[PDB]
Parts: sequence; structure tokens; C-alpha cells
Amino acid sequence: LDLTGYLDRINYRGATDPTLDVLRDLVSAHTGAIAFENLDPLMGVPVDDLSAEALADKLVDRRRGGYCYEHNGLIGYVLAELGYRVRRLAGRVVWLAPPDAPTPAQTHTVLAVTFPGCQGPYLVDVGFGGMTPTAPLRLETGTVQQTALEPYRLDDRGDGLVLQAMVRDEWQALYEFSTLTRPQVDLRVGSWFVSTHPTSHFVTGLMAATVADDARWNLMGRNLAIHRRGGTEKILLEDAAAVVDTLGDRFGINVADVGERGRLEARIDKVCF
Ligand SMILES: *CCC(=O)c1ccccc1
Repeated sequence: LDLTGYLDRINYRGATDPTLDVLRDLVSAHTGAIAFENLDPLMGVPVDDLSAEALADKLVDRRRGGYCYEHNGLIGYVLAELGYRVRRLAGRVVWLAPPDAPTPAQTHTVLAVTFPGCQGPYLVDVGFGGMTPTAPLRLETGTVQQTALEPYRLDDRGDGLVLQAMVRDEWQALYEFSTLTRPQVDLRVGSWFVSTHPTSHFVTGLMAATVADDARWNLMGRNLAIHRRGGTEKILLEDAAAVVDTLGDRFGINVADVGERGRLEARIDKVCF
């Protein structure tokens, strides 16, 4: 119910009516202000509470980032309060995987959004780390949808859909999802798995992502990548202390919220180095 707190956090100043332009402006403000991060699962802190109060406490009041369940959870509550009709969906991540790869777990969550006067439903995803669409996408197959960054495309895959994006020089399948509404409890089960399981990439490693000035800032451990329209520059971070500095400065995460910096640096040192 802390609508004001959220809007100030994302530095939004426009209108609040449930329209297409507002949805575009909110998604752009959210993706540019709240970083993607897995500092909680990395530090052995599970992501179990997906209520409006818990997510606003962390992502707004404490100035932290989060992952898919936290990002799409928070924006989903905000949009519902503004008058948008929000349906929470579940997805399986297939990024960089070939078509014959083993069936992935349902560890991603996206939103199907409608509003007064809309021609059709819209896909909203502000929680897909390094490749999250910075614009609401028409929930329709075949159409190429250009954003402020990469172009996106949805295609019909079996009993559901698949979101694809043109990364570098080829169309890459990001995730496959069903358009069926999933209850909150199913999302909690998925979030528990991805934040506690010893095999999860969010437990074993560090991942951080943001968007700032027509560019994508992606961090995989000590590997920082800045993806621009022109090209990509890669920076190999020297030590765990420099990694924490990047998380605080470049990514705008309140690192002090995690606890003693020495413990976070030691965890990054043992995991990334
Ligand atoms: C919650 C899952 C999530 O945020 C994610 C999965 C796979 C790749 C990027 C982000």
C-alpha cells in the first residue's frame, strides 16, 4: 500500500491512470532504478516471503534489488493498485540452451496485464536478470517487438509460448511459459527452490543486472559486461572488495543491508575467486 514510496524509489513523476503509456513509463522507470541481484540466496538467506509488504520493505525501503519473484511480485502489486488486471504466470528458463536440453524447472515468473481500453493482453517482465524486456510486450505470436534495447518476439511452443530476443547476431530463446494463472503458493515453492537448492545458480554464484543509458550492465561473479548498441566491453574485476564497490556504486544496491561487509566479501571471494 506504500504506492508513493515505490514511485519515489523508481523516480516516477508521470500520470497514474491505467493506460499503455503509463505501463511503458513505469516499466522503463522500474528497470532503470531497481537492480537485479541475488545477494540474499548467495548469503544463505532464502526468498520465501512474496507478500506486498515484504517485497516493498526490501526493494523500496531498504534500497535493495532482487530476482524475478521479487521484481515481478512488487510491480504486480503496484499495477493491481493502479487499476491494471494482473495475472501471475510461471516459466522455464531456456537461455543459451539448445532445443534438446533437459526440461528446466519452473523457476521464473512473469505477468499478463490488461487495462481499460487495451486491444489485448501485455507481457510484463522486469525480473529476468541480464535480458529483461524494458518495455511491456504485446502478448501475441509472430510479431517482432523492438524495445529501447534488443528486439523481442513471442512464438507458440506446444501448450504454451516462448519469449525470444535478438542477442548479438541471432534469435535466442529466453524462456517458455504457460498463459494459465498460477496461485501464489506455487510461486513460493519455485522461489524456495531457486533460493535454497545447492545446485541453483543463485546459490552457487553472483549475478547482478541493471539498465542505464541505452546500455545493459551485467555482472556474473567478477565478470562485468557493458552491452551497448555499438558493442560490448568486458571488465575483469580485481578482487572481492572491488566487486562489492561495483554492487554499491554502479548497481545502486544498499550493500550495508546484507550485514558486515567482511562476510559478503569473504562469500564473494570463496565463490567467485
Ligand atoms: C527468478 C529467476 C530469475 O530471476 C532469472 C532466471 C534465469 C535467468 C535470469 C534471471
